[PDB]
Amino acid sequence: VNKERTFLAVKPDGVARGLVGEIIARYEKKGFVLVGLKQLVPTKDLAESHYAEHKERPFFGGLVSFITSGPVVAMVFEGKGVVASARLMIGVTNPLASAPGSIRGDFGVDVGRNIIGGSDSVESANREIALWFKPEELLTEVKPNPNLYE
Amino acid sequence: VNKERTFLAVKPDGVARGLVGEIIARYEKKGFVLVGLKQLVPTKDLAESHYAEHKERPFFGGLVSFITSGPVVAMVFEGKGVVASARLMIGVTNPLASAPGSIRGDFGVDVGRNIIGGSDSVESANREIALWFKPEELLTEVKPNPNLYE
Amino acid sequence: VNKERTFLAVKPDGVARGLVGEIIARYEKKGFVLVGLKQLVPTKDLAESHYAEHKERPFFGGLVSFITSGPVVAMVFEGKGVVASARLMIGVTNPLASAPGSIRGDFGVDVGRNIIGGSDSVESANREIALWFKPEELLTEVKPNPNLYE
Amino acid sequence: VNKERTFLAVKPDGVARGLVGEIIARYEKKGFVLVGLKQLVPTKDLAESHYAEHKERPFFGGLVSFITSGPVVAMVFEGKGVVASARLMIGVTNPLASAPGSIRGDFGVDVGRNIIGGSDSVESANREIALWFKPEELLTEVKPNPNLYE
Amino acid sequence: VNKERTFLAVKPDGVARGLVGEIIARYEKKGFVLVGLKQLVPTKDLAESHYAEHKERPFFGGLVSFITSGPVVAMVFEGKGVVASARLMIGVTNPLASAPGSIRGDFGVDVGRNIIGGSDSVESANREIALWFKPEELLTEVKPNPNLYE
Amino acid sequence: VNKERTFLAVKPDGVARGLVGEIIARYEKKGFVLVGLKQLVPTKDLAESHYAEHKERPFFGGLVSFITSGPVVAMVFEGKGVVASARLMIGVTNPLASAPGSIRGDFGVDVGRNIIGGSDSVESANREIALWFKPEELLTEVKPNPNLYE
Ligand SMILES: Nc1ncnc2c1ncn2[C@@H]1O[C@H](COP(=O)(O)OP(=O)(O)O)[C@@H](O)[C@H]1O
Ligand SMILES: Nc1ncnc2c1ncn2[C@@H]1O[C@H](COP(=O)(O)OP(=O)(O)O)[C@@H](O)[C@H]1O
Ligand SMILES: Nc1ncnc2c1ncn2[C@@H]1O[C@H](COP(=O)(O)OP(=O)(O)O)[C@@H](O)[C@H]1O
Ligand SMILES: Nc1ncnc2c1ncn2[C@@H]1O[C@H](COP(=O)(O)OP(=O)(O)O)[C@@H](O)[C@H]1O
Ligand SMILES: Nc1ncnc2c1ncn2[C@@H]1O[C@H](COP(=O)(O)OP(=O)(O)O)[C@@H](O)[C@H]1O
Ligand SMILES: Nc1ncnc2c1ncn2[C@@H]1O[C@H](COP(=O)(O)OP(=O)(O)O)[C@@H](O)[C@H]1O
Ligand SMILES: [Mg+2]
Ligand SMILES: [Mg+2]
Ligand SMILES: [Mg+2]
Ligand SMILES: [Mg+2]
Ligand SMILES: [Mg+2]
Ligand SMILES: [Mg+2]
Repeated sequence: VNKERTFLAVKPDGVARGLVGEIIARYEKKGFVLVGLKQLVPTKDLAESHYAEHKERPFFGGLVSFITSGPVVAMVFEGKGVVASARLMIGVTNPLASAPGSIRGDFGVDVGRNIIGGSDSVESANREIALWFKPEELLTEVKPNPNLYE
Repeated sequence: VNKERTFLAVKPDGVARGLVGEIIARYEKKGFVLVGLKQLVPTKDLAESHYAEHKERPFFGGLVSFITSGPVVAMVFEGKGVVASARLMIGVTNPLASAPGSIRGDFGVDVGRNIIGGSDSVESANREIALWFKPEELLTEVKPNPNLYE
Repeated sequence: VNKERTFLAVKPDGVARGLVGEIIARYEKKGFVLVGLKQLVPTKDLAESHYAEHKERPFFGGLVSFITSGPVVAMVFEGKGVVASARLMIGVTNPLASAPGSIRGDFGVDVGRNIIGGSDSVESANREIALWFKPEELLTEVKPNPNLYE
Repeated sequence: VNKERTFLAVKPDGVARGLVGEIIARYEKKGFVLVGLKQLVPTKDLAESHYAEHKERPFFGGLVSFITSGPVVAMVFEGKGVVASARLMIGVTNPLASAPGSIRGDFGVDVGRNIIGGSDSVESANREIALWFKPEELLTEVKPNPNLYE
Repeated sequence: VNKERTFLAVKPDGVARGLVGEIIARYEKKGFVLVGLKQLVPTKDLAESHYAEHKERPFFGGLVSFITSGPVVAMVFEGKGVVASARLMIGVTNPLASAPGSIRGDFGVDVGRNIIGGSDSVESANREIALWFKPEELLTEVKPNPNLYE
Repeated sequence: VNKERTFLAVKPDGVARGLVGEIIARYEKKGFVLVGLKQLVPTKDLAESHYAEHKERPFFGGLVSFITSGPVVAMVFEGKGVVASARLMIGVTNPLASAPGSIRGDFGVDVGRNIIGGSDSVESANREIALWFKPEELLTEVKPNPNLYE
């Protein structure tokens, strides 16, 4: 359905490099609707929860400390296949390997400084959206441009 | 040669979503010469003729209603490899699968609302071009930036 | 109601400089709806009546000849104060004196090559509109983004 | 000082027209730092408080009901003379009168649908920032690009 | 005539803030022909010579340190009314007072960090051009888009 | 460390088509720092050694003559994987086969007029860099946005 949501986050580097506007603008242009938005400096528990799957990985520590090293603008976009689409718009883990046209392909160079993060699955999305947003911070009844869906 | 032409059309949704100029500019920048251009509200006939290959397809009815539910800015661009290039610049049938950087990859989400249509071959182009444009509506004197061709 | 319409034309230089999509995009972004659009090579007769008010001025001859030199994409945008707004967005007759942000202020240098033309009054909008477009080439059913008007 | 803040808000129309990204991007580009950000549907009391100065004005009722008619993304930018600068970037109350280059000059047409709102004074800014944001939702220790200030 | 030249310089902050291409593109679009271009870290002399008119001014010392604290991409654009046009496109000394659409109006906040510098007169231009460029670093064969001049 | 450098050149067609700022902006946006930059009219000798590897190929003659036809803005960008990344951002030798989002995929059509040139390896980067730039024309002190690298 056209009510599928995803969690996206302009990481501390993207925020610091002033990419928030550019990133939100790209998602709005593709037609996805913003249903949650806020700037915050992630807490250590939020970062370790958000990235729980890499808790065993070696970069985990440097990932968590970085994600909490500055303000992040967490957001949730809604729309048909948004989880997979948003990812496509993001690129690949390594911005060098990311194709021009994609967010990381256009703005990134380092894997640890890859501007933005997004859910990799609908299941990861629903969980992460609940980690970073309270139900009341999320739009309930949505209305995208009627020229977006059949 | 560089006299090749393709037919392109900003669908009612692309027009309504304010993407007409966005689309024309992308072809102008690539170096294709706009040889014909007009805004029309397609008739059922033109649309059914245009999409005659999908006439037995389940989506035909909804498409023919869509394409004729409002304005369409039909255009013809000329240049070397234009038909295949234009398509590459458009993306894929499903906008969601279309890569960032391509028109549908940047602006679409629904297959029925895929912003733009273009010829899939020189044979298709020649028939669609003659389908939407009268000879007098297409330039004879075409000359692109001299820095475009060797 | 705000169904006011203005006539605009990307002159041969603007068309040749590949700024058609750019100009159209600026008016689409503003909120104006395209109710007419076409590319033609203006006839000395249309050019002459178009600029009938300058028929006595010394630049007339070179002007009529310029506008008729090549393709022009004529268009009519409808909207609340579109005549005066479109002009503001154009700049001044002298591209150099046109402020940055305006079409001529961003893309022009010479007065004879000022990229775009537009009606200076509703009186002239209606006159020039009726000059370049047949009623059947213009939209009856005009519907802009509902977030544009109160 | 370079720690001056202002309250800005992409109104329901700007949000609905997908201008959030574009607006935030303009402020980030001028060099102002984001110190507060969130999407919410203003409450009636928030709107009437925010616009308390027009409570006696005739448009007040339609202004309040509109501002609360949809989600708004309230934000606070910090920087040297940001209150006056942000306004300059906004334009004038009437988007038609707003110069090209400014937010309303580029995107608006109606006074009731003027895309964005911002503080008109440092004193109005500090109050409004407190109406829409809790101290904990605002960045305390700020760090803009060091190439921004002397 | 259209052989006039002005000297422009993306200051260390503009360079560091990643605005070099942004600036060059704006002059290319306006129709000015880049006649010389290089990236250099200005010497105290070049800078003190360059800003000799402010040598007794309180801000001279801090300016001469700034302008020489990193790379500067000095350039010379040629074209009709270029010196006055370039300045118009730049804005005013104080970026905060510079209107949206102009370079400083869009990207600056501090007077000491005003992104770009340009000649204020043909006499100033001719001296600054000869100050930063050797004759062999400037084109002799200049030819702009033929759609630029009558 | 990520001080890898590549040589890039907006060819005579790219320069003539006014795409210098656009190209530079795309690399500045990515995070690469310009450690060298100049506009010159390549000499047959430099052009010939530059393309020494194609000295036997049949297109050589017209190539050497083209690159030397007019101004070229040579540049060297430094950064993590800049050689391979810059290439990815360029597209493929054939502009038409170059994907949208890439420089050639967005602006080119002919193989002889492919807007931009760039090193295909660190070996060639270092060779071509030493070919077009004197050590004193290149930066020693390179400092990119600290949010770029870990
Ligand atoms: N070895 C690495 N070095 C540093 N950080 C890494 C590495 N691999 C993963 N990361 C970071 O952790 C984030 C989470 O990892 P992962 O979920 O695999 O990436 P993503 O979902 O963004 O593609 C990555 O986006 C990247 O910033
Ligand atoms: N399964 C479908 N459901 C809905 N509309 C579709 C479907 N497949 C194609 N379309 C519509 O019909 C138009 C014509 O179909 P087709 O020629 O297959 O697409 P294209 O050539 O644009 O990739 C489409 O681009 C789209 O608007
Ligand atoms: N003295 C001039 N020299 C050449 N062309 C001129 C001159 N003044 C006006 N023009 C041209 O004639 C067009 C029509 O005249 P006018 O209505 O005064 O211009 P506009 O309405 O576009 O400002 C101008 O936009 C410009 O191309
Ligand atoms: N008469 C009007 N009609 C409708 N709404 C109005 C009118 N004048 C003011 N407004 C709205 O109320 C907002 C608040 O008014 P005001 O504070 O004067 O404007 P601003 O501060 O945005 O310039 C205006 O931006 C505009 O949206
Ligand atoms: N009061 C000031 N304080 C700091 N720097 C200033 C001051 N006024 C001018 N500048 C700096 O010195 C440069 C040269 O001054 P000036 O020629 O007056 O400016 P411009 O011609 O760029 O408007 C400035 O643009 C700016 O970097
Ligand atoms: N067969 C061809 N015809 C004309 N020019 C060619 C051809 N193949 C390569 N070129 C030109 O020579 C340049 C140098 O050759 P090559 O190194 O293969 O290209 P690149 O590295 O840019 O992909 C090309 O970018 C293109 O302008
Ligand atoms: Mg992940
Ligand atoms: Mg088809
Ligand atoms: Mg007139
Ligand atoms: Mg107010
Ligand atoms: Mg000065
Ligand atoms: Mg090569």
